[PDB]
Order: sequence, then C-alpha cells, then structure tokens
Amino acid sequence: WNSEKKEFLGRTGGSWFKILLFYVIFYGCLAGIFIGTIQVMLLTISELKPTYQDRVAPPGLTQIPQIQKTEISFRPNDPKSYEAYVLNIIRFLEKYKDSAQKDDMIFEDCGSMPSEPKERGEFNHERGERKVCRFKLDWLGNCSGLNDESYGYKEGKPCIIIKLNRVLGFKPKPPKNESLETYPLTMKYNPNVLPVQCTGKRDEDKDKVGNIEYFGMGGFYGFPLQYYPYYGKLLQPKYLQPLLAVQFTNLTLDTEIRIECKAYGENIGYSEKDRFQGRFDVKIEVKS
Amino acid sequence: GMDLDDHRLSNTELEQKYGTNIIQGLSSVRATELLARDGPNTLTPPKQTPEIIKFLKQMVGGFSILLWIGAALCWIAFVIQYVNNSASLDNVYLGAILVLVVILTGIFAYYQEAKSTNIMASFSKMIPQQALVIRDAEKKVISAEQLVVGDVVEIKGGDQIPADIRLVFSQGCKVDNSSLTGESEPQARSTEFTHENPLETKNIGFYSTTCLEGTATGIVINTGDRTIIGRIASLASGVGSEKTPIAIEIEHFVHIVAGVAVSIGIIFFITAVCMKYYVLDAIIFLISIIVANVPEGLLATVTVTLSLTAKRMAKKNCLVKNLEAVETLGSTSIICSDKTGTLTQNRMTVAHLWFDNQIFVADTSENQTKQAFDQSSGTWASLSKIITLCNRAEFRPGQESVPIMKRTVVGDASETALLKFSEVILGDVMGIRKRNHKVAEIPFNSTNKFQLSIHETEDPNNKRFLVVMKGAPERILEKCSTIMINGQEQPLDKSSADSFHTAYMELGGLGERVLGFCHLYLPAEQFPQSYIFDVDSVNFPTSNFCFVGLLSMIDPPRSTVPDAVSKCRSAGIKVIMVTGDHPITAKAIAKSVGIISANNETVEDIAKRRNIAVEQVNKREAKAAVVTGMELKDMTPEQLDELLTNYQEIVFARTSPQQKLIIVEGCQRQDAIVAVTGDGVNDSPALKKADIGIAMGIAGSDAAKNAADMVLLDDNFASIVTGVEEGRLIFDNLKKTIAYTLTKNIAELCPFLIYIVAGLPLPIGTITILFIDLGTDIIPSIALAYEKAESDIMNRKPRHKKKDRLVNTQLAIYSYLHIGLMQALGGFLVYFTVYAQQGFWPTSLINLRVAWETDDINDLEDSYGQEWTRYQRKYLEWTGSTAFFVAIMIQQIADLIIRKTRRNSIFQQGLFRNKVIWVGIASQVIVALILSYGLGSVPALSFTMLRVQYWFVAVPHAILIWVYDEMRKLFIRLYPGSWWDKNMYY
Ligand SMILES: *[C@@H]1O[C@H](CO)[C@@H](O)[C@H](O)[C@H]1NC(C)=O
Ligand code: ALF
Ligand SMILES: [K+]
Ligand SMILES: [K+]
Repeated sequence: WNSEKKEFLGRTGGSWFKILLFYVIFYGCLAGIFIGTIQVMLLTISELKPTYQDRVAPPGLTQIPQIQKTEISFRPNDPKSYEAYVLNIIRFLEKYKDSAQKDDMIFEDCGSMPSEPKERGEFNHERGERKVCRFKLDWLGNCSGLNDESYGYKEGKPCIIIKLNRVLGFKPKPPKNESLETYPLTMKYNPNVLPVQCTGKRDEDKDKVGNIEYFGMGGFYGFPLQYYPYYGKLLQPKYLQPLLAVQFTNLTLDTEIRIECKAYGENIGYSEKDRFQGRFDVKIEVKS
Repeated sequence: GMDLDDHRLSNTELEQKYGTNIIQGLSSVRATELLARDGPNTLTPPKQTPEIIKFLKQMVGGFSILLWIGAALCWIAFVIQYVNNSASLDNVYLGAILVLVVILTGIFAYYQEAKSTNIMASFSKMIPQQALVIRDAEKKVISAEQLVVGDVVEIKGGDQIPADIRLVFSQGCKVDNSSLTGESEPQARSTEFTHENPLETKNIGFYSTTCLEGTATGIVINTGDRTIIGRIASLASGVGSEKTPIAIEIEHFVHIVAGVAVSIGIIFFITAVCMKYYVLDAIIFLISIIVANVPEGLLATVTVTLSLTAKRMAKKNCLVKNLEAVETLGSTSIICSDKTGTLTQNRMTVAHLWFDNQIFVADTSENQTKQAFDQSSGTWASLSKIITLCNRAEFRPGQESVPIMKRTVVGDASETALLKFSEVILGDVMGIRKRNHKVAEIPFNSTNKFQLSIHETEDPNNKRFLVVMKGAPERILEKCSTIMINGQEQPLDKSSADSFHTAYMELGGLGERVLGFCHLYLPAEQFPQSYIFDVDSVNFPTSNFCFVGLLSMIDPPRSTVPDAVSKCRSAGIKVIMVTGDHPITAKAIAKSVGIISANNETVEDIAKRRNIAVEQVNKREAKAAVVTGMELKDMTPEQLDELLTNYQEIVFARTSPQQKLIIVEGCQRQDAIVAVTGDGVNDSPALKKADIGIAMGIAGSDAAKNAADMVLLDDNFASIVTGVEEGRLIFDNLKKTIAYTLTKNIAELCPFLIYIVAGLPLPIGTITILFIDLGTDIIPSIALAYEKAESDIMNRKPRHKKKDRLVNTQLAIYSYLHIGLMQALGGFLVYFTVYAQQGFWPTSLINLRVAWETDDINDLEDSYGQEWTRYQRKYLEWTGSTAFFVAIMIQQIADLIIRKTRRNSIFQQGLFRNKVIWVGIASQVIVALILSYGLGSVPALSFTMLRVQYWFVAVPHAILIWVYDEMRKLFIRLYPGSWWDKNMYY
C-alpha cells in the first residue's frame, strides 16, 4: 500500500470514516423505515378481530387421535399398538374434566340441551375476558365416559373424536329441514346442531364399516350452537369447543376401511382440494 | 517458407543452386522428384471447426456452469424422491425448466459469436490455373500446381503469374503488385538488380499478380504457401481473431456474478449443515440460491439488443458480420488505416493547375467544374485544347447514365485523369477531338517520356495545322521557346526559367505527378494542308515550341474522409496511417485529411527548414513522424513502442502486408483497442488481427471484405464517427441493463436466505422467481437498450481497455447492496402484511416453516386462536409468494426508471421521452396481471389471486427507491469528483 498518500485498501483513513458513516446511516435509516412501515401496517390489524377471514372461511374438521397419515391400525392383543393413539386422546381430553372446569369466574354452565348461540361480547377492550361454556366429559358416552372401558377408549372397535376447527366470530347455521338429509332421521332438532354423520367413502365397498354410533350433547349428533361464537384465545380462556365422539364397532377385521365424516350446514362448505375442510378421511384396520 | 530471397545471384549462379538450365528447363524427372520433397503448388485451405462442436461449445457459456449444477441437483433431489414418495413434485419440472433455459440461452449465444473465415473465396479468383513452363527443352502448358522451385516459366502479357518467379529474360514487362501494395500503378520489371529487398527488385515476379504487358522468362523461386500471397493467406486465415473486446467484458462479468453466487452458496450451505439440516435440505437450498443469483435472461436479451442494432446499423449502410462488432467500434483507441480506397478515392484525378506562373485548385471529389477557370481565358482556352487533343485514352461505352468521374476508362493512369478533367470541364471532348481531326500520329515508348500529335483544326475558315505535345516537365522547357500569356505568345525569359523549376519542385513535393503541355501552330507557308508528316521523325520539329500550361494529379481523398477523421481525432482517438504507397504521396495525403496538423513538422520538414543534418536534430520536437516500411525492418519492437508512445501523428509507408500486422500488434500491446480500415489483399492479415476490421464495400478486395467485421456498403468513411457514437452508447446502455437485472437478484435471494435461517414460510417459490427473470423483465431489459447518454460521449476520451471495465465494484455493490436490499425490504413488508391480515402476525411466524410444511397438522393455531387446515396454509403460502413477486416488480418499475439515467434526474432525460421503457413498464404490469390476479393463477404454478390492495403495498418502497437514487444523482451532478462522484457513481 503506497506509503505515499495513505490509500490502504484503496482509501485513506478520513475517507474510511466517511464511507463507514455513510453505510451505517444508509442501512440504519433503511432498517428504520422497514420496521417503521411494519409498525404502521400492524396498527391496522386489531388484536381482537382478523382483518380478513378468507382462508378459514370454510371451517375445517380434525380427528382427535391426531393420526400420523390419516390411518389407525392396531392390535387389540398388543397394548403398544394403540398406545400412542389413546395417549393422544387422553392428552387432549385432560382439559374437559369437571376438575378443570372449576372456576365460575371464567367458566359458566350452559344448558345440557342445545341452545341459541350465546353472543357474549362485542370485540372491544371492555369488560375484560369472557366466560366460556362448559362441556362435560360424560356426554362422550362409552368413550371417555370416565369409566365403562373409558380408559380403553374402545380398544376393540375404536372410537374417535370429531372436532370443528375454531373460527373467530363464527356462528354456524345448520341446514334447513328441506328434505331428508340421509337415512330417515327421526332426529330433527334442526336449529342448534351441526349434523356430523360419518360415512363410508367407498360406495362399491358394501360399507363393511358396520355400526357407527355418535355420542353428542343430550344425545344429539352435532355441535351445540350455544358455544359458538369464538372470541379468540385472549378474550376466552381455554375455550372448551364442542366435541363429538364416534364409536365404530365394525363387523370387518384385518380389512382397511376408508370413511369420510362430513359436516352438513348451509354455512359450512367443503372442497375437493381440501380433504380436511368440511370432511374427514380415516383409514381404520383392526388387525388380529 | 523462406523470405530470404535470391535476386543478387546471376543466372549462372542460381542455375547451380536450383539444379536447372535456363534454356533447357528442368527434366520432368527432377520435376517429379522435387515435387515430392516440396509438395504441390497450392495454398492449403484453413481449418474451420465443425459447427456442431461450436454449438455444443456454447453449452458451457458461463452461466451454464451454474445452471448445469442446478438441474443436476434438481434431479438428484428427485432421485431421493424415489426413496420417499412425493406425488405433487416440482423437482422434475424445475430441473426440466432449467435445462430448457440452458439450451435456450445457448442457441442465442451461438449466433452472437459468429466467425466468417471464408478467406480462400477471394484468393481463388487471382490464382492462375495454367502456367507456360518449359521442361526438358519441350514447350508444354501445364497446371500451375505441378510447378516446383527452379523450373523455367514463360510469363506472357495479360496472364497471371504462375508462381513466385525470378525473371532472367524480359522484354517490356509490366506487372500489377496491388495485391501487395494496394495500387494498380503498374510496376515494370527488368531482368536485373534494382533494390536490396525483394519487394520491388524489378527482377522478380510475384504469385498471382497479373501480368499487364510484355513477355518474361523466369525461374520459380518459391511455390505454394511460401509465396508472398501464400504468406498473406496463412496470416489472414490462420491468425483468426477469435478474441473480441466486447465479450471479454461480459465474460469477466459472468465470472464475478458466478463468483458471488458460489461464495454465498457455500456460506449458506455450511451454515445449513451447522443448523442440523440433512444434505438433501441444504442442496434444495443451493438450487434456490443459484436460481436467485444467476441473471437468467440477461445474456439472452443482450444478443437481442446487439442484433437489433446490428440490423439497424445495416440499414444505414454499416454491415456487421459479427454481432459483437457493433460495440468493438468505439471504446477503440487507435485507428490504423489504409490510404488508397479507404482514405483515398483510388481514382487518379487532377488537383493543381499552374499556368501564367500562377497556381490553381480544381475539383477533386465527385464534384464538377470547381476552379478559377476564368483568369486568363486565353491561356486556359488553348490549354483545354492541348488537354483534350493529346490523349489516347477513351471512355468505355454505355456510360450515358453514369457520372463523369464515376466512369469506366480504357487507358493509362495519367491520361485518364486528364480525360476525366476535360470531361467535367468541356462537355464532350470526343466532339472536339473528332472535329480537330488528328492527321499525324506518334508512337509512345517508355524511354520516350513525351507524346505528340498534329491536328488540322476544323475551324470553318482557318484550317491551319496545330501540333500539341505533352510529356514530362523536364523535357518541356528544354524544347520550348515562346510561352503564352492571355492569347499573346510572349517569348520566355530568365525569370520564368528558374520560376518554372521552383514552382514545379514545390508542386511535386506534395506527391503530385506533374505533366507539362506545349503546342505550336505551324505556319501555312512551309506546311500547307497537303503536306504529310512521316512517322519516322523526318517531317516535324521537336524543339522551340510554345509552353501552354502545367498540371498535376494526386488521387484525392474521399469527399468526407477529412471531416470524419477530424471528428475521430476530436473524440480522443489516435489515428495512424499504414499503406504501401511512397512517403511523398503519403505525407501529403496525411496532412490533407486531418492526420497531420499544419504546424507539426516531421524530422524531414525541420531538417529542411533549419538546413542542418537530420542526425544532428533530435526526435521529440517533431510531433509528427513518417516511418518508411524499410526502416521498420531494422526497427526493434522496443522502439516501435518508443515511437508509438512519443508521437501521436504517425504514418507508415511502403509497408509490407506483414508489417501491417506488426504495427497493429504493436498498438495492441499498448492496451489499445484497434480498428483497421482496408480495401485490399495487403490489408487482410492485419484486418483479422484488429479487435475490429472495417472494409470498403465496392472499392475493397474480397479478401479484406471476408476478413472484416464491418463492411461499409457505400465506401462512406462517415459511418465510422456514428459507429463510434453508437458503440459507446451501446456500452453505457449495457451497463444499465446489467445493473437492472443484478439488483433484482438480491430481492429474489433474501426470501430463501431468511427461510433457511429464520424458518418463516417460503416468501417466494423458486419456480416463481423464474417468472420474474424470464417474463416480466425481458421487455424492460430490452427497453433500457434504447436509452440516450446524459452527456455527449465525444466530449470524452475512449475507455481504457483494462482501467474502466463493463462491470466494476461500484456498479456491483450499488446493485447488490444498495437497491437489492431496499427491494427485498419492500417485498418482506408485503409478505408480513399478507400474513398479518389473515391472523399470522409478524412476531408469531418464526420457526413455523416446520409445522407449516407438516401435512398431518390440520389445526394449526394462529395469533387469534383460529385453527388452520394444511391446504389453507398452503394457499396462503402461495399468496405470500405472489405478494412478494408482485412487490419486487412494482419496485422494478421504479428500478427501470432509475436505471434509464446513470448521471442526472429522470426529468432531464424525461420519463416520457423513451416510449419503449413505458412498453416495459406496461409489459411488467400486464404480465403480473395475466399471472396472479387473474386466470392462470387460480390453481397453478405457486400462484394465487391477490387482493387488489396487495398490488399497491409496494408503492411506498418504490417511491423511496427512486427518491434515494435521484438524490445521489443530484449530488454527483452538484459536486463532481469530491467523494460522492467517486463512491456513488454507477
Ligand atoms: C354404550 O352406552 C349405552 C348407554 O345406555 C350402554 O347401554 C351400552 O351398553 C354402552 N356400550 C357398551 C359396550 O358398554
Ligand atoms: F492504401 Al492500400 F491497399 F488501399 F495500401
Ligand atoms: K435470477
Ligand atoms: K477482426
């Protein structure tokens, strides 16, 4: 480096200070503007209501076993075979014990028959948190009834739990009594239940699925409209969403059965691109 | 291949060397035996690589090194996708699209690097098919390819020379050495030693120069590629300049951008594996890194800017054989230039008339009747008579619709310039020649040196006798008594005696061949109209004539060459002349046409002025130099560089076709781009070696025209100044296009760089990037090519070949570190806004990619607690992809407006003045509209329809980018050269 006019690495010392100061101010300002624009963007969004609900507009549905690849295959002889399955159920259902629904400040008792959607609040910073409706475990008859082979969760002839994805400000509207939904219902109760009737995907398959029995609130095969709407996690603490058990006592063993459980509503839709929007997909095989 | 010729030796002395008899010829036995060792008499044709190899050679075309790795890794990831199944997969689709674009850009770069090495096309016309050889005392005509060193041949008049021949008998032989000198000025050949070196020894013929007249017996000294045209051909075809100076800059440019691609690829691959990622994950990271850095469309579009301006230059009569040639002109530094044909009209025409002891200037160009032809009106009235009467030259037929000067003539180079002069001045000289019928005829001889004719003037009544004699000026005063001034015939005096020689000496010192004219009206007393003049020089007098007038001929410069050379020199370009013509003509041509200034004096001029020895005076004080081809032999390469450096107005004369390459390589070893402008076979070897060669269209030999890179269709040396202008403009607009694509590449790269480190969900898919580079910016990228320079390029000097380059660290760090990062920050604002409107806040997106990409999870919670299905998250991810892609192009509308001007505000160039940049802006908006917010993005290609508010989220950063750019351009205008012009200029 020429000892003649400094110019280490091209440049003298004073100009070294000039260029680093320029780049520190360049990038510092550039970052100031980027985080600044982010903050002005975040002002528009409310902490309480999503600006848009375009994607989650059709509500999705998911099985509580939390199965790896849409599949449930086990041996009633081997405990480990279904060990992870029943563990996932127990983990989810821990929250619904009367044990946990103990505080009357945050938990209120909502009717044991379906009710009109409880409009608690308006989404403002007022009145603090909102009381969530209780859901008692016993309504999951024969599956986490707390006894009567509850602990097994139907180790033979399995049992799943159907859950409707939480969407904020969403009061679902069950289909009107236009015609027969499916088999002769004789189970109208139209206003306050989202009908959820598990069915056999494979029509050619003579639905070797066998008996299919749903355990709901007061024996109604749907979601009680009382719990809805959803005020968000911040407004509603541990909001216990409605849950519907399903016993599957199949007369077909060591054969894989594919079933699709659909939510029928005029406000609920389903799509062929999203096989977990409005629908299920369960492949259960009870190996020996 | 020997240039050690043998002209000193006598006939007896050579005949012992070549084992031949000058009269018995050679036995056909020794013909066979010598043909064996030496080979056939033929120029071996050049070696051209098959086009299939050149095409497939263009498949490692710089960027294709990284794109091959890209499609390799794509299919390698698909190999690992055999191990683990993936139905909806884009690594086969992406690998295919990549190989498609390697082959795509390859076939364009194939046309761009073109090489016409069709040199033998021109040489075949001149090579002779037959020879008049004599072997074993038997006259036979055989094919010239059978000749061998030292068999006798009988050169005939009007036939090409069969080989490089040394004459040993000659009777009025005159040959055409324009294939070595570029002049058709016949050099007559004796049979004896004239000069030391064999270029003009007057006793050796040359291969395939035409034999203008006479008969000469000779013995062949060299045959084949060792001949002088053989050596010219070896240099023109073998020294094939594949190196071009335009593509040395873009080759170095792909070196640096591939450099930065590779370096950040290993930086983030080692920090991938350090982050406990499987090599499969990290190599998908490398595929995205190289597709982000590589400017996909840059090189492809470049050849379209180049060929566009190639055909546009060709509509202005500048044919550009090689697409590269359009830049090679301009950013050039030294113009070595042939004179005749190129700087010269290559038509001997008259320029100066000396009558009444007074000097006059005439029409030299295609112009007509430009002179003070109205001074004496009586001396010039008879002077026209002697000019038109004393010529045997004639115009060829069918010339009623073709300009006078531009006409076909049969006759002598000297006589035909006077035919042209009399024909522009007096309408039909044939009329007055025919009228003033020529009764007496005189033969002409080479020793004669004068020509005379007696005509019976067809005046109605006068019908006297007029004798008119023209010839060398030396003879005229020797045989003249009464001069004429204004009709009256005044006798000569002591004054005019020396006056004639002094004027003549100064006129001939300007390279002008002088011819003097005298006449005499013979009295009717001695010779009436019945008296006839016998041709054997008995009846007419040869002394005591009447001097009419004097004139001179020069072969003038082309109409425009002086002014065009003025403008080249005034654009920082040193002009050198290189031609085969004697340095008396050359210096006058050179000082005329703007090559030598009027107060610049060679060593000759100063030694003549001071009347001191040339050894005494030094060298530096003379700013102009005239170096003969003969003193360049003894010249050493170090002192060729000495003089190239010391003086700036240098002309080389009587210079061998090999010394043209010697001088051009001498320039180029001084970091100087060179452009040699030529017309003849002697120029062709030095036309290849130039960084660009420029040939004359109609007035240029074929051999130069196939060696060239620009063929000037109308021999207009005024296309050079505009060719420089457009070349320097094309270079600056290439800088603009390049930096434009480079700055985008960063905002394409930052999403994957964050998605590897921070785990935010992929902000733009690797397949969507290709839509940016390959679709939206191809019309913007060509629309910058129509930009105009902020300041006149001519006011500035050429670029230094090495000192200032096409891409410099200032343009690179501006594009990558300044505008790329502002763009990517703008793109990420749209990313975070399109996630934060559906529930996923900024803060609560880190590390999510893992759960995000997990398809068993259909109930992911967002910041409002809603549950999300996989497919819904995947559609949102796609809307993040299109949000980010649209954001960057919106700031690419601003990028295109800042890149139009590298020096001053958009107001000064004018945003509206370029229409094509608005086609580019519109092309960008319309392609994104056809893509995202419309059909073709409903289910496909990582494309979703966008909320209308998402298009305009990126106008804040794209006003910011233009503002910041504009501010530094304002400050470089304001304070030039004070650390802002140095650190903040493209
Ligand atoms: C399921 O619940 C009903 C409740 O009345 C009970 O009668 C039935 O036995 C139960 N099934 C089994 C297998 O215990
Ligand atoms: F001036 Al030339 F060939 F045309 F030497
Ligand atoms: K790219
Ligand atoms: K060339």
